[PDB]
Amino acid sequence: TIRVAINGYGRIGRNTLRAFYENGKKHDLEIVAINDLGDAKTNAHLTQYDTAHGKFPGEVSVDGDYLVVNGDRIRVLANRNPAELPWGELGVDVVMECTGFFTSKEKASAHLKGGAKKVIISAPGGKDVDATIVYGVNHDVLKAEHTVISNASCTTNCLAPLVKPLNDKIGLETGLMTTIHAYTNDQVLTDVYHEDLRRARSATHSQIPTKTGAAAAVGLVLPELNGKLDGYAIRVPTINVSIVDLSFIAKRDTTAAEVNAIMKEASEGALKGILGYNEAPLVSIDFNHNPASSTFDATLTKVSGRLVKVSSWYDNEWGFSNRMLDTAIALANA
Amino acid sequence: TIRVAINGYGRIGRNTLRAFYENGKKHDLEIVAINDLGDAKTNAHLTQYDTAHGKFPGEVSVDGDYLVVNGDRIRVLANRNPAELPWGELGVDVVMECTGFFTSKEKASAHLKGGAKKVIISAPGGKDVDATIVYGVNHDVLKAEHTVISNASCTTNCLAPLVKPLNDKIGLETGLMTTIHAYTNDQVLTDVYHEDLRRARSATHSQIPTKTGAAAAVGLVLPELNGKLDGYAIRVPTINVSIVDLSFIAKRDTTAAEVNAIMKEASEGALKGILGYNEAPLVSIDFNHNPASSTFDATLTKVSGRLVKVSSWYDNEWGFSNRMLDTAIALANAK
Amino acid sequence: TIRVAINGYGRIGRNTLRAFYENGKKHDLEIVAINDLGDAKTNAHLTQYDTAHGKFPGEVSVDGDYLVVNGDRIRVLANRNPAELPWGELGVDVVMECTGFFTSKEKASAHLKGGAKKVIISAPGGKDVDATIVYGVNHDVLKAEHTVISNASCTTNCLAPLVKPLNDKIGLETGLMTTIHAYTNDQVLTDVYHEDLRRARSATHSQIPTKTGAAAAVGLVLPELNGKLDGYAIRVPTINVSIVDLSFIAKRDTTAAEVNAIMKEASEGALKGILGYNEAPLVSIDFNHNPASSTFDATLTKVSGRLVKVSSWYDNEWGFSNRMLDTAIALANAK
Amino acid sequence: TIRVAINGYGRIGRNTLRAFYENGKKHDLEIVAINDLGDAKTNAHLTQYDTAHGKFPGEVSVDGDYLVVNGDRIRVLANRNPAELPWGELGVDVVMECTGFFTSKEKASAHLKGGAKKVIISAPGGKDVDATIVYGVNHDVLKAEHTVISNASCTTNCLAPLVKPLNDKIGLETGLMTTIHAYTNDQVLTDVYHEDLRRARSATHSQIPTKTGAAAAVGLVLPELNGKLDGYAIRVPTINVSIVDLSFIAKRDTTAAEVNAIMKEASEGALKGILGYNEAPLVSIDFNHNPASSTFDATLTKVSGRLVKVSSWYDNEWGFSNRMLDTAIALANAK
Ligand SMILES: NC(=O)c1ccc[n+]([C@@H]2O[C@H](COP(=O)([O-])OP(=O)(O)OC[C@H]3O[C@@H](n4cnc5c(N)ncnc54)[C@H](O)[C@@H]3O)[C@@H](O)[C@H]2O)c1
Ligand SMILES: NC(=O)c1ccc[n+]([C@@H]2O[C@H](COP(=O)([O-])OP(=O)(O)OC[C@H]3O[C@@H](n4cnc5c(N)ncnc54)[C@H](O)[C@@H]3O)[C@@H](O)[C@H]2O)c1
Ligand SMILES: NC(=O)c1ccc[n+]([C@@H]2O[C@H](COP(=O)([O-])OP(=O)(O)OC[C@H]3O[C@@H](n4cnc5c(N)ncnc54)[C@H](O)[C@@H]3O)[C@@H](O)[C@H]2O)c1
Repeated sequence: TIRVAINGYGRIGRNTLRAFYENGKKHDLEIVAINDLGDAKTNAHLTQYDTAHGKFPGEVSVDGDYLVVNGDRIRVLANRNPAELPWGELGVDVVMECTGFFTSKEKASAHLKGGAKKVIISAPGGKDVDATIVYGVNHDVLKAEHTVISNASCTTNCLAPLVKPLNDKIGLETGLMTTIHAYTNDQVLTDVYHEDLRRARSATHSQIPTKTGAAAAVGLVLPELNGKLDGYAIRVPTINVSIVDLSFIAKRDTTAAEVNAIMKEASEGALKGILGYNEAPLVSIDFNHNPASSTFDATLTKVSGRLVKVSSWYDNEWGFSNRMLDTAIALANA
Repeated sequence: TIRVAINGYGRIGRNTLRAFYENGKKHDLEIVAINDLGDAKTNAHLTQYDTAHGKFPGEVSVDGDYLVVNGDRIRVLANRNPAELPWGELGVDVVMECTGFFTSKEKASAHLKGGAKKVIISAPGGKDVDATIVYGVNHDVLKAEHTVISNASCTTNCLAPLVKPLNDKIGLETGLMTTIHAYTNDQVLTDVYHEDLRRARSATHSQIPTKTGAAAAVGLVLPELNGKLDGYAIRVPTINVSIVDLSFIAKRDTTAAEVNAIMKEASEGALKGILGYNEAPLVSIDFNHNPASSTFDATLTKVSGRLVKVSSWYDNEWGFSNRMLDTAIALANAK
Repeated sequence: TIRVAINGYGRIGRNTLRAFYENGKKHDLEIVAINDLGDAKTNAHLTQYDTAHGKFPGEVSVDGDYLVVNGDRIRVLANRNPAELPWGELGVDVVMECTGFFTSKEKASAHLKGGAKKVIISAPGGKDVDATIVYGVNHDVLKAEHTVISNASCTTNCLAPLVKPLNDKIGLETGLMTTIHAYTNDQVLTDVYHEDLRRARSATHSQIPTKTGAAAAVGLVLPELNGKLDGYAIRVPTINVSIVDLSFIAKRDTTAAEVNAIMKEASEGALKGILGYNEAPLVSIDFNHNPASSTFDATLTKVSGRLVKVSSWYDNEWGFSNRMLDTAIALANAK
Repeated sequence: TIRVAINGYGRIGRNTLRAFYENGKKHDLEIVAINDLGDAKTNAHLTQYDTAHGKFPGEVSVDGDYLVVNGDRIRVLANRNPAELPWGELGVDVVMECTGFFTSKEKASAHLKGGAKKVIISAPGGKDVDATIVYGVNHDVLKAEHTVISNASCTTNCLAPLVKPLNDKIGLETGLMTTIHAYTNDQVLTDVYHEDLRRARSATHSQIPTKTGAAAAVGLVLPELNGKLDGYAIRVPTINVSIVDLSFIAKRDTTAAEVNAIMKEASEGALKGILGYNEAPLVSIDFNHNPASSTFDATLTKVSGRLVKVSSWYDNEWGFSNRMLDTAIALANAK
């Protein structure tokens, strides 16, 4: 049994906890601490009530310094410097770093200085990171000597399972991705200063093109694809749920019907759970609270000669959060 | 001066009228008639005030059975049937069908019976019309013989100019399109009956995949790309402005900087005014009320081997409405 | 046991069905028919998936001209003239009229012509209807003879339970209401023709003021407040859930604590189930899928001298829909 | 001619700068400097483009240590300590203090030490400020000796002109306001930590109640109303524009007709420019970019006995920014 701490009890921080309980505690861990900026009442409140995901099924409360979820008691800290955190005393095996501010191995290591054994960055890591994992694809690579890994991005986790079966059973020369993405909290309501002049613009009124390493990053979860994929994102005005739209050059001739079939039985077999399959006439909100990393949408496949276009829907919060649990385990028992 | 009317006075209707006045009436034209069925107080108010395009910078009022727009008297009508409108009494050279309900050719020639010498449809027409035109790309294929033509879709109007100089100087084996598109009035506010099951879902809260013929219909304006382009739309929660995202296989080797150069040149050349060129870090709302049919975005270009991704922004209402005016001219003045 | 048909299977129609199944079919009725504009395939799809309320918890399938929900077979019709429609064949006890087009005894009686024995309008009716009902407050006025009734509006069902206990224990001279109301399907996505000049404007970008009879109507269900209340609505950019903001002159001195204590007592007693009570720091979306007709928000209470301001949240779809079932059971079993 | 510096170039700063230029530089001042910690290029871009207010109708560019707007060159500084700023070297008569973190006379006086003669806070001030001003209402109170003043808040600037005529000519016992307010950048996109638990909730999907001291603050500028008004805000999903909804007990009997005449008279004389008057059937976005502090809406007035409800629209950004210019002038010229 593994002992976990969450640093950053925000969209990904909390939804990892919510997914831990909504699953039924199958994952052989315990969440023992939780770090954010606010008091325990604040965290208790945001755990019980959510816009995107509704009210939390079970029972939540506070006990002075402790958040209590379905009987389990969880300490609530509010120290912004992770170096001075009591991870040693709590005897934490894995700190989930979900604040967005410590994404390099340099910065994330504060948790090792604090006294935690390992750390999972809820995001793409710095070049210096021990590893970058997309669970269900390359989680094998993990060794006990890995102390500071990355869990990739929500996009990367969606793209990897879409492309692997099509590269294996058809072959891809080159591919270009557009992901159309729900807005996130790094964006703004009405135009204000931001490091990126596009993310400086109102997220609720525009399509905002934005950079993302997701396509290239797949390159180094499936090394055989290294340097063969690029892409970018368009943020649109929705609260949650994204889609990946991949165009690629097939090595040989193919058809829509066949592309779909490869993806179908990929979802029914070796990628089951991770990769979903859809033929129904659904829209983005129908995948809200779907725990798949990637739900491929057969209804949108289009093939024109050697050029193939495929799409997959992903709950960028819920999909990614369920994988944070999976990858926490894998990392602890390497 | 070409004497012009409009039938259907909806978003396309009103914005075509507004387009004309906002330009400075620099089109050799005069809008002499408007044939919605809702009353005149209501249409004046919707001309004056608009959420997406803001307040009309001009004077709007009603004098009985008439509309006054910066001094000019627009005859309001109310006939359901196009065969018996007065048109030819008032010398109507070109009519504009913007309700849609009457899209095909035999229904459309009813305006000719009513007196009109020509007719422009503000939508894709049935496979049986004198032309489908994308102004600045193929409008030169017009003649005096032609009567009931099509001005295409907003999306086809954005795709054609995007693709031409790329096919012409690089060559395009095949392409697939996704247009990320603002919601429109056929959609719904909260899930309720619709003949399409995706469009029956709240427009304000989802990305909604929808079918569009606009990629195939590039064939009809650029014959050399018959069968080479396909695609669809994803409807998103914006009130206006849309982007065409195009992936295509190039016949030869290339770069992003070259694709960009070719497009800049084409924006300063034949398609000047119709096709724009952006290098600035802008978002969709920046292209709201931009009269271009297509503004290519050099910042978004990606080339990976022989696969090329280019994208162009379009105000799905405004650009198209400014082309309708361009088209109505070129229609009349062909032989 | 009473046999019910839903006419108009939209926001209130489907959610009345959904409500009926999510409450474990405790109501002594069976839903035997749905009438709308599409086929069973469309009605089943919209029953199964929803933006505002998420995925239906049970099982929905299709079998020919029958929609099947949790094993119950429900016949799907698509005729937009109630006169026709086989209510006699199906032996319907109560039609729930939820299309928005038959909101008077005269108009809604077309269902009687079609074979049904009694009708509930899902909205304010004319003065001509036999009763206007807010369940929890005046349903005891229902009589065996009454054939066509009105269930009032969402707003009236929220306001009556708010105002009643305060007028009984404190006293109310006059009162004025504003309801900040989610948009509904009678509004538009981008500016376009409508009988109402403000509702002709995008629901997604504006606060839009509109009329409501709810204040006066609280007189009809609580005669002691005849002519004392007035008010209106402001439609805002949200997909569901609304609030009533009532201001009134108290007839004696009171405090915020007393006002809250009174309402807490009423929610716990005679109006239990119809009226909830909140003192948590919540926002509109937290009341989504709350079946109460009115959830008093004690945290928002304001008294200054004799002027009192109180607020109650309501799920305009879910509250009203649960009440439609309750009122059906009261209507048929009356006497 | 007054030399004005802007400390803190967020939305308030930028919008104030734009209103100056968009009004044709009619105000007898010049903007000679801006102090902000962001980099110039970003601040230039955000001056040129805005979602809520659209594209600045002039030219904006950067040239070294200078922001350039319609030919005028504006020195850009980036120092967090205003004691060390060159205001005295620059001859700055009035700093507009727009940062948030200098709302006390004690703190603001750092600008005095830096060389500025006067400071106007774009926000309610601490107890120690020389005055609080709603332009058109109490700017007469400004005196030579005042060096650090408040311009109050956007809501107070809406409410004071609304209630002043009514109190003068009818009389107000007490009053309670709800202000239905656009969201601001102090809120969140999707639920996340905030010091207030309601603002921790998505602004884009809910009605969100929040405290404001803006009703009680009307006592600062209309001492006759001191202690008589209170209220709160409901934040709704719109990017800009808000409405003040005031309920009050009148001291004598009046009519809706009398209330409106009183406001029209006020708008055409004493408060001309600051208070507008609408009888048109308009919605919130039609007031976007309206520079009035308060536009009273005659169509919304209700009276029932001695209870009056009156509503006024305000662009909670543009109104306030225009008034900052007005007040800056009066402050520098005081006595
Ligand atoms: N939201 C998504 O779709 C998504 C998906 C995959 C990965 N991610 C990644 O996860 C990370 C966080 O994303 P998010 O959406 O949860 O952001 P968020 O803003 O919603 O949550 C971040 C939380 O961390 C807290 N925090 C900030 N500084 C802190 C500090 N110094 N110490 C402790 N806590 C601090 C904040 O108060 C907040 O509660 C980012 O790196 C992001 O790229 C996001
Ligand atoms: N809006 C766009 O982005 C755009 C772009 C390209 C093509 N189009 C096409 O243009 C057409 C119109 O679209 P819109 O957005 O303007 O529609 P709209 O719903 O916003 O406006 C249509 C108007 O026509 C009126 N109308 C309906 N039936 C009528 C009838 N029987 N007789 C007279 N008037 C009638 C309505 O009252 C309304 O005022 C559509 O068919 C669409 O496919 C629209
Ligand atoms: N939405 C609310 O919050 C709310 C609350 C209380 C009461 N109501 C009232 O209930 C009624 C329904 O409102 P709604 O929100 O469900 O509207 P809606 O548009 O969602 O529903 C109308 C339904 O009726 C169908 N329809 C239209 N014409 C028909 C015909 N003649 N025959 C059969 N079906 C037809 C439509 O396809 C649709 O499914 C209205 O009178 C409304 O005022 C609405």
